[PDB]
Amino acid sequence: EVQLVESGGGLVKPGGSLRLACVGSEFTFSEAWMTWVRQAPGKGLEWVGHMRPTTEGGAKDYAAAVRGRFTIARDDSKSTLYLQMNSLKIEDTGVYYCMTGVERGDFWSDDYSQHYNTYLIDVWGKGTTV
Amino acid sequence: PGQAFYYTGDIIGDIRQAHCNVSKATWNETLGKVVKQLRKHFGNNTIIRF
Amino acid sequence: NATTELRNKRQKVYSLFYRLDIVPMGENSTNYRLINCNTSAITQACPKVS
Amino acid sequence: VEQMHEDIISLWDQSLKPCVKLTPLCVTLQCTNVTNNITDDMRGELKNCSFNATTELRNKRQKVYSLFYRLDIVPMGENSTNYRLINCNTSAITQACPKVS
Amino acid sequence: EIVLTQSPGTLSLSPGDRATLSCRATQSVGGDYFAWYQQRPGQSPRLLIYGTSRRAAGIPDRFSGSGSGTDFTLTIDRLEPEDFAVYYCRQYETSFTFGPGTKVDI
Ligand SMILES: *[C@@H]1O[C@H](CO)[C@@H](O[C@@H]2O[C@H](CO)[C@@H](O[C@@H]3O[C@H](CO[C@H]4O[C@H](CO[C@H]5O[C@H](CO)[C@@H](O)[C@H](O)[C@@H]5O)[C@@H](O)[C@H](O[C@H]5O[C@H](CO)[C@@H](O)[C@H](O)[C@@H]5O)[C@@H]4O)[C@@H](O)[C@H](O[C@H]4O[C@H](CO)[C@@H](O)[C@H](O)[C@@H]4O)[C@@H]3O)[C@H](O)[C@H]2NC(C)=O)[C@H](O)[C@H]1NC(C)=O
Ligand SMILES: *[C@@H]1O[C@H](CO)[C@@H](O[C@@H]2O[C@H](CO)[C@@H](O[C@@H]3O[C@H](CO)[C@@H](O)[C@H](O[C@H]4O[C@H](CO)[C@@H](O)[C@H](O)[C@@H]4O)[C@@H]3O)[C@H](O)[C@H]2NC(C)=O)[C@H](O)[C@H]1NC(C)=O
Ligand SMILES: *[C@@H]1O[C@H](CO)[C@@H](O)[C@H](O)[C@H]1NC(C)=O
Ligand SMILES: *[C@@H]1O[C@H](CO)[C@@H](O)[C@H](O)[C@H]1NC(C)=O
Ligand SMILES: *[C@@H]1O[C@H](CO)[C@@H](O)[C@H](O)[C@H]1NC(C)=O
Ligand SMILES: *[C@@H]1O[C@H](CO)[C@@H](O)[C@H](O)[C@H]1NC(C)=O
Ligand SMILES: *[C@@H]1O[C@H](CO)[C@@H](O)[C@H](O)[C@H]1NC(C)=O
Ligand SMILES: *[C@@H]1O[C@H](CO)[C@@H](O)[C@H](O)[C@H]1NC(C)=O
Ligand SMILES: *[C@@H]1O[C@H](CO)[C@@H](O)[C@H](O)[C@H]1NC(C)=O
Repeated sequence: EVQLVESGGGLVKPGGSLRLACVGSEFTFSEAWMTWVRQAPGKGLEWVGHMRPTTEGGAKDYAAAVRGRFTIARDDSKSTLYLQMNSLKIEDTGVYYCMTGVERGDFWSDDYSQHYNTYLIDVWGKGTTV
Repeated sequence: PGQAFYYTGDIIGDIRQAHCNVSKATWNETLGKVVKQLRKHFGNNTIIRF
Repeated sequence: NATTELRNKRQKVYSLFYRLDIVPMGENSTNYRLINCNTSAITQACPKVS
Repeated sequence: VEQMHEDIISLWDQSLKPCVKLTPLCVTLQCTNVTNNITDDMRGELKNCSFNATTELRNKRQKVYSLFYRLDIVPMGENSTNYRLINCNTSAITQACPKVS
Repeated sequence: EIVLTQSPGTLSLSPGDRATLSCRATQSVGGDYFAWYQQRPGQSPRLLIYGTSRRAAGIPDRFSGSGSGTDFTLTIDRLEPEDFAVYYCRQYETSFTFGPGTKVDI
């Protein structure tokens, strides 16, 4: 069962800070493209930021709304994704979701040709509310 | 890797059966000679059927 | 589906065959296979050799 | 002269007879520029190529990357990042045995 | 900094009918960078279609779609009661944002 579990959400008064984390299981964490998305009550899906697979270089990007306040980090030995949110505002209240993709597939080679049939397992966690 | 396979792609024009021709009379004379010699091992007043 | 120069690629090819060189599988009109596949592997004669 | 020529070639060929034939490597290779400090005379000389190789078990695959000299590879697909080894169209390549000088 | 929009706000269809959900971009998005997700209210969104037309593993065959450039569509062959959810379009090439979402209702 490929899964993501978010934790750490709660509401912190403006000007404070909160750390979220997401633990992956049953997937090579370091090969995953991890993305934070949030949804405030009554709102649609807002991109927060992401970090590319460790094995592909670990590059990051952020939504303009959180640039300079939020930090994304990973620790592969714990299969954990982190989000450090500094200088919190009321508008940061909402559900923070951890979402990634896992491509698994059945490889089968002969002596004249090889093939790899892949399938994408969309895995989202349940979300933690800030 | 450098290995080519050859095949018939298509046929131009009508499709007909391959065949061989011999002269009818030449073939009949040839058998007559064979029959004549077979009768030296078989009897004279006999029948040879092909 | 023919193999090609690279192992992770395939190509779709069609060709004409004589009926005598192929044998139906499971009485399925659509599916046929080469006669030698159950027996020993086939080798193509070199086009450069008469 | 002719005997020396033929015998050297013959011995050369015999020495490769028991060595691994690298047929598993004829796959498409995705190649990018090398992440290092390259002098002007070496720019474009090396490429960093990744590919999907077979392994000890035929139902398993591994991701491999290596550095190649540009002279050993040729572009393909749409003249972009998809390259292949030069030998793949002409013939299969044999690896020289590392124990043989 | 490409923005996606969606239409209709709400799509009203009986169960068993065919859904058509639109998404439009301000700038072109390569097909391999466009996707749709289904959010049953109260639940995490679920990927239906990725790469414009490719179905995610575990997703029913009634879900399909197509598109290119700035014009993409998600469709459902026959709506089931469980499909009266909010569908969102998401780009992930240069811009990782989502459209506003379209509710499917009766
Ligand atoms: C060696 O092997 C590897 C592994 O097999 C192989 O790499 C794969 O190659 C295939 C073929 O090119 C790629 O498959 C294509 O995927 C296209 C769509 O994928 C895009 O979207 C994916 C989904 O992401 C969304 O959803 C998730 C979960 O909800 C979310 O997190 C995302 O934000 C997003 O919303 C995405 O995963 C994917 O790749 C991204 O992520 C991976 C890490 O997971 C990262 O490594 C990538 O750089 C990238 O960031 C991508 O964004 C799909 O449209 C496409 O379909 C076309 O091609 C097929 C077949 O050719 C046609 O039939 C079809 O009509 C389309 O033309 C195809 O399915 C696959 O993504 C690669 N996987 C990886 C790991 O990158 C190498 O190429 C092999 N190398 C050699 C040299 O042979
Ligand atoms: C040839 O190509 C291969 C890929 O096919 C390439 O290998 C990759 O190199 C990158 C570095 O460019 C490696 O990524 C790092 O891995 C270390 C762990 O060993 C991490 O600590 C690094 O993370 C830090 O930096 C990130 C920002 O870049 C931060 O976000 C992060 O928090 C850390 O501070 C980073 O993840 C990658 O693991 C390898 N991949 C593989 C499979 O080996 C190789 O270097 C290329 N060679 C040449 C000569 O071009
Ligand atoms: C065979 O062809 C030759 C010419 O090449 C011709 O003279 C001869 O009559 C033909 N024989 C028959 C049986 O058609
Ligand atoms: C073949 O030989 C027989 C001998 O009885 C003769 O009757 C017949 O006409 C001959 N046919 C031809 C084509 O010469
Ligand atoms: C058979 O016929 C030949 C003439 O064709 C004759 O010479 C021979 O004696 C005959 N043989 C017998 C047993 O009658
Ligand atoms: C190959 O298949 C044919 C058709 O079923 C059969 O007659 C023949 O005996 C088989 N040969 C071998 C070596 O199995
Ligand atoms: C490569 O050159 C840059 C200067 O352009 C230098 O800062 C860097 O340290 C050099 N790389 C290494 C490995 O020394
Ligand atoms: C990659 O190397 C080639 C030389 O082969 C050069 O022309 C090109 O500009 C380089 N690209 C990048 C992004 O460095
Ligand atoms: C292999 O491909 C190259 C082009 O990259 C071509 O010049 C060469 O003649 C080809 N060799 C064979 C045996 O087809």
